[PDB]
Amino acid sequence: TIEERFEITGTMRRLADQSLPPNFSSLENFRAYVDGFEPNGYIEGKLSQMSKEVNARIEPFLKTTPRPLRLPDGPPCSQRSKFLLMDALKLSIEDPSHEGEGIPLYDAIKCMRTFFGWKEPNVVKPHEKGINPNYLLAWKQVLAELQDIENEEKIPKTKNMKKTSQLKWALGENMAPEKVDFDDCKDVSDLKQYDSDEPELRSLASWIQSEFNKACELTDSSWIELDEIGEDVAPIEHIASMRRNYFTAEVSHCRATEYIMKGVYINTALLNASCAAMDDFQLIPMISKCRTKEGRRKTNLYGFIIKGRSHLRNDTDVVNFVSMEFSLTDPRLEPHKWEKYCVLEIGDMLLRSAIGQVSRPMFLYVRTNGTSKIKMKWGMEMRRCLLQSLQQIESMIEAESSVKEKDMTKEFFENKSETWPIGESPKGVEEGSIGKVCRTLLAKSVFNSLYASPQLEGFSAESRKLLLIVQALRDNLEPGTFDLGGLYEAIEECLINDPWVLLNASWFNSFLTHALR
Amino acid sequence: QVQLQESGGGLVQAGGSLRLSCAASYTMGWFRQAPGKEREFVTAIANYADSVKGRFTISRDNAKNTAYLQMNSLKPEDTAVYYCAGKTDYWGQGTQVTVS
Amino acid sequence: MERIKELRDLMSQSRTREILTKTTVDHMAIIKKYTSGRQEKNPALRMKWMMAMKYPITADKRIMEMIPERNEQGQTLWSKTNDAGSDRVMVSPLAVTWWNRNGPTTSAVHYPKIYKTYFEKVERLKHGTFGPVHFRNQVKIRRRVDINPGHADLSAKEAQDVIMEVVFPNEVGARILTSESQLTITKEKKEELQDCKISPLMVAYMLERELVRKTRFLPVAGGTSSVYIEVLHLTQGTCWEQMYTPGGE
Amino acid sequence: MDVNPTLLFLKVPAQNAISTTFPYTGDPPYSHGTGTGYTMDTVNRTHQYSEKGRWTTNTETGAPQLNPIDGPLPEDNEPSGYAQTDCVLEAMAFLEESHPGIFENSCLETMEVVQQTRVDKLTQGRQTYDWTLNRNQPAATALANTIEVFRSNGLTANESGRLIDFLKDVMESMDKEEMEITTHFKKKQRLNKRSYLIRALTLNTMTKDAERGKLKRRAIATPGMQIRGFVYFVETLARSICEKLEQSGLPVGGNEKKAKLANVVRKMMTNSQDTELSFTITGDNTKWNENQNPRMFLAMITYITRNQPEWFRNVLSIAPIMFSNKMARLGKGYMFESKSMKLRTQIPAEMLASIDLKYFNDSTRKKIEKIRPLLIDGTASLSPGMMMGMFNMLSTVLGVSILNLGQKRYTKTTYWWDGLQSSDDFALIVNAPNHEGIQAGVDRFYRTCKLLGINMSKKKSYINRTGTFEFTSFFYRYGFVANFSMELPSFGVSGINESADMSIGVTVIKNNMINNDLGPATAQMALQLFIKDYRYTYRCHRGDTQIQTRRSFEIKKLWEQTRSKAGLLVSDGGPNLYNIRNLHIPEVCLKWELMDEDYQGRLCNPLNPFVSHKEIESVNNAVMMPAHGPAKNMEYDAVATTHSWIPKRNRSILNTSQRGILEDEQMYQKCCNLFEKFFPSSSYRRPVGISSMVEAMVSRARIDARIDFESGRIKKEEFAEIMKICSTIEELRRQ
RNA sequence: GGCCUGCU
RNA sequence: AGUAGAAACAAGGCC
Repeated sequence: TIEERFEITGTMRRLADQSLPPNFSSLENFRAYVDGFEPNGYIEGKLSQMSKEVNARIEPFLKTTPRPLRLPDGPPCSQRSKFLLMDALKLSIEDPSHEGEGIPLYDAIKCMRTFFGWKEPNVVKPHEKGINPNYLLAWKQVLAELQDIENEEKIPKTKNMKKTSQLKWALGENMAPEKVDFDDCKDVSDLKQYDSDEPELRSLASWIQSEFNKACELTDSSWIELDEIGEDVAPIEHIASMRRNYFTAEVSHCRATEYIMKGVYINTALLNASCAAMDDFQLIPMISKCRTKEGRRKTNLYGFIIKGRSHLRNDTDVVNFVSMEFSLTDPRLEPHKWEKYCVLEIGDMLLRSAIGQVSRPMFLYVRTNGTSKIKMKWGMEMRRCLLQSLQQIESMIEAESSVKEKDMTKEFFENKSETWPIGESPKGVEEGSIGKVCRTLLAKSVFNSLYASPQLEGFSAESRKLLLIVQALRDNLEPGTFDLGGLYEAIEECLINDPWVLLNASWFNSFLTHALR
Repeated sequence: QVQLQESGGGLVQAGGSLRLSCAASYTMGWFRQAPGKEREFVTAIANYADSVKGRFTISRDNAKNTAYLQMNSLKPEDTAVYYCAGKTDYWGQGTQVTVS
Repeated sequence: MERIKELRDLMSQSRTREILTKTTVDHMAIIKKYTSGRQEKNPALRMKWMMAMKYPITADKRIMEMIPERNEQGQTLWSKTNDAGSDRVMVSPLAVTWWNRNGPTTSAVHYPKIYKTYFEKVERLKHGTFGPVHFRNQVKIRRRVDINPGHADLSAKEAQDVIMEVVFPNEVGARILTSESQLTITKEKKEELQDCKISPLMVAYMLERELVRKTRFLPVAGGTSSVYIEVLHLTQGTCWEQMYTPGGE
Repeated sequence: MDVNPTLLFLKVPAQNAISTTFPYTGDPPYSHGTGTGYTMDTVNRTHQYSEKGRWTTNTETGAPQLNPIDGPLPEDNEPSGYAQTDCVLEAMAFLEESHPGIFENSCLETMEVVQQTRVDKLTQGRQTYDWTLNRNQPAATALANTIEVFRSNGLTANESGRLIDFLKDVMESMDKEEMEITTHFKKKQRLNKRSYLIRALTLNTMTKDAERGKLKRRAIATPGMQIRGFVYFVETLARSICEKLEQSGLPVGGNEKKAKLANVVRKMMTNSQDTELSFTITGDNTKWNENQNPRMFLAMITYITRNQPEWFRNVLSIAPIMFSNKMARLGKGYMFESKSMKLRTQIPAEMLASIDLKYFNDSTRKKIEKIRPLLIDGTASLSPGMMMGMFNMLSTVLGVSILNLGQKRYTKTTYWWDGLQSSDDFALIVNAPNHEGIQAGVDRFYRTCKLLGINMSKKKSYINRTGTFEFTSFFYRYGFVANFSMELPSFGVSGINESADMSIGVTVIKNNMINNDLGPATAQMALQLFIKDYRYTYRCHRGDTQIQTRRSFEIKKLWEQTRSKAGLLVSDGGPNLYNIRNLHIPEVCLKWELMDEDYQGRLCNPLNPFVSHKEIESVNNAVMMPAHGPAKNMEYDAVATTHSWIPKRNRSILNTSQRGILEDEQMYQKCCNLFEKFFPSSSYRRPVGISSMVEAMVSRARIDARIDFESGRIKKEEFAEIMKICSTIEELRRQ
């Protein structure tokens, strides 16, 4: 026989005497009071005595209640993407190799030799904050070293570049302040905290809207070459395969898929180079392989990326690189969209047109950008945007097919009778077929993955709340709110400078205007 | 449970106007049947078929329990029996519209 | 012979001798889990980051005497630099594939006998017969169902003694199993796995998985049988039902 | 025409397309530097929500503590932590009355568990704040260090192997004049009574990363090892209690949560007749943890443990007693930059008490000025309220008491309410004959909540008619609707190993098909994309391609060597045979009949130097931290192949003064491996006893040599050699 | 210039 | 410069 003894004594007892309500002196007395306590209507007394200003009055939510979300005002919003999306240009070879098949440098050189009309590069639009001559010299250095590879025996799989002052400045080398001890730096007046304040305010511009518009447009190529799956054995598997083939036919010829492949390849190459060649600057040509309507496979070279020192320890540590991309879009028409870019004139292009032949200029967008391990990892998983979008569409199809006891995919994709509101024109709201909805959702997911930021998450949550409230209103469910101004202030604090979140807020305002009728 | 009675059909001039109304005992549709064919979609409540868009307007009064079809700038090709329909299945007997 | 010999070698050095002397059996687990390695918060990010390095995986020292240091072209397969807090050495992923093309071979005939659950799943599916897909709204209602289709009507602790007596007959201690169902299970799984040399721990784990009953709460519509729940993803959907009959029936 | 996805909601209801409103395809927000600012802000906010309380100075720790309990009743809708003892005791009494026998039973099972629990249960935990080194370390490491220090100081009751005895030693340590700790730079340092008290009552603060759904970052806390046993016992009691409450939803999963929500909504609306109106409030509680006073949890537990053995009451009361005096470490510190001299500096947080305020901005300057009075030995007293959901289950109990307090038997009015509470979130279905009744009911519910220190977030809450609501990212619209955007981040390679990643990916696809209503074609697309990413991550391509990688040569020779190439695993560059019908089968078993016997034997060879198994717990369990939720573990079906290797470790310990920890790790692992070879059941069932290693090992050597001669390889020569070698190690242990 | 580490 | 956003990266430490 034995009795378990867990005795509170010593210091730990005194602590127990100091963890009681205000008017108790010992744990013994408080436990005695608790044991002797019985309910005698004490909540009612304090409820009656409590001030009546403590209330949760319900404010009715009507059509005239919700006001449009206010957008921040300031300098126009700039471009944040790691590569050109709407203004990209492609140099091609028409080779039979597959996406991963081949060697990067040789393919890039072969694609670039396919173009004739090179001119000595010159400044067109300066960075406005950097040293454009450094960008010019970097471009000429890249060309020279590309030729140097072309001369020798076998094209190396991966090339390292020289660490000249040009790319030392462009890649931000030896600029991190040296780490020292506080006891040695205390009398320095300039010594203070890191700048920690709300980001700069910027107003929305019309370029992001057009970029999204053309990100949902069809193309003359198939930008997805899917892998293999076990041969379908069940009828449900056949239905799934037919649905999947329909969606692939709809979305493969879409600029969103091209952006997905571009981002995946670029981030994969950048991460692998950073993990392998941590010290030495590395050249990586932007490569993407597609298939033409005729069926011939083709390669495309958008430009080059120079990765710098990438001794990345934390998931937030930044690897800086410099990106160069060919384009034909003149930067003199929307300068505010290219605040952080330096754009040169590098050649002239001749594309067959009925107006003689255009002989357009051909510029080089050069900029210094940066990423991190987390950003690289998440940008190399951009293919789940396809999932998100097509899961939404398949949920739509299944929900509609639960009504009519039959699979409804084929008529949705061919007859195109039913349409959903997927945009507004000055005439009014415009509806498109299911395929256009697929492409629109895919583009939305791709832009979410490209312009991701805390602002996007906060706005998404605090605007989903208001969207649910508005949906309840439209469903005739007598919605009510306790503090709608607080919710509005919570939504409006997420809109600071991100083009994507500001465009989403403008879309939400338009949806409110069209809704509530 | 849902009975439907259409009103407002008749003989009309080409380029004329006509207000159909369907009284009932839910979403509503207007459909038409020409003498040589099966059912043709006209409107639902809003959406309008290509052959009738901009010419015709569908509306409803949920307090009167009535759906209306306001037809304008009528063509000889609108000549049909116009049927009202209710869904969660319920079809009216149809009202004759003859345009000439 | 060997075992007591490395025991004596350990006791030769003062630090390990002190660890062996002062540490009691109960603390076994604690010191065994004593490690400086934090549990990873973002495994995917680092797996995608480590695989870009040379020598990203770890293997026992014995690899240095079964696999050559380099392959035909000279790509290194393993390194002699040990891991952070272990005697294992860091090696390249090629040393895996190499082991699958010229490494030692054995008789894997008994793996089907060990991994009974998975092979039973494969056999059940191979002989299944599908049917037409019917499209109609499915009223998925949430219910508690048993997922394991081979549970022998035993709980975790109830079958743990059976598993020990099957694998570790000497560490059973006081317990001698009374239920005769447990007697027959012990006899069968003893004579069946009498010389299997996969590992005692994996054998025990798979016996626990096979015999112990496990239950989970899932949205189901129809079925409700153990064999019909493992394929619940293939037979029931949002607006479609796929008639299926596993090979067992 | 301008494309606008949001307009899609004009035809598709919001909940039927809510997945579009979840941007879970991009990088989630991360914190970059110190979390000291957030810690100070949280401390100040917790202290100013209870400003009208009464101040005292603890005689043991000497820290200022603020007690708001029984303070003035709130006169505004702002958050308030002035909980009333009598009101909460009455709420618990009504909870008991509506559920007779709940507390007595739960206390009985908790007493059983506490008196049969072992010390090793504390090792099954994530990072904990080791006070021996003043830093976060794995639970097992911190427990071992604390046990070593206790044994060195003379507290050896934990040698009984009982968690209750470990807690007895922990409390006895509180009354010691001078303890001793070890530091490496080894130096023995002496800690007086007060310093050790503060080191045992302190919490370590960090910044929470990968938190999706808010613009601002938050701070979280991790307690020490002295207080985790009491927390374990208290949470065991709270879980046993909540398991008996149908209004709670914290100790269950997601599907159970949905089922209970559907049941409660149907019960509330169906029982309501045509005359009664029904309204659902989708409520979130603002500053949930900052307004929950540990003293009130002490009151709740001492009411729960009435008419129970006094030792049980004491052991369950120790935890809130320590939380009421809890201290919080400010954090990593602050980093300064000087651009004129082009340098950077890192000052630890412990200097915030004395460091001048010229380096700090206005906001941080004011935060430091406000928090300085509470700074004691580099840590701030945080008595008023909990820091980060340590008592989740007790908070859920309080919320369930509030929910049950409106069962129409205590309301004494036509209106009534019910619903479901899961800490920091709730759904409240209130019925009343008229809109005035609903308004009165919600007002009284809010008022009663304010009497218990619980606040309702008016900005994140809204009320509509029943039939449509939200609860923890679950949107109910006449039936729960799948989202699939919460599980999107889990569709990639998990990062465990090749076989584990393959099995986890296929199993995740299967589960999201079963639960989150993932479509067949979408599932096939997910399988294809996952296979592509898997091959591109592990450098294991189909083998018939010309994609040159660091692993494409060996894979290609294995491909050309194999005859039946359809049996090769995707990890070895083989075709993928997976499909919707094969998502529940491991890859090895699906390709078993197609593999060549040579490759099959080479693959699944027990003697492979790659496979390593430590314990029964870590055989086929993978810890995947889900997005928008706490860390979770999953059982994944996999066959132990040569691909089941474990990845490289950090290896950065070599540059730190804590370098001897690796030598101790190696020696401990060598001893553990020797013991396992001596005691094969060491892993599956953790050995128990009070003897020492060498005794068991030598004695079992004796016996096993004996019997393995009585039949086996041993010989008299070898048996006698072993016997006298055992004697040799015996005399060695003597000296 | 030479060598060490990349969640400690 | 750049990334990024309530604090950081733009390699660290050891000789």
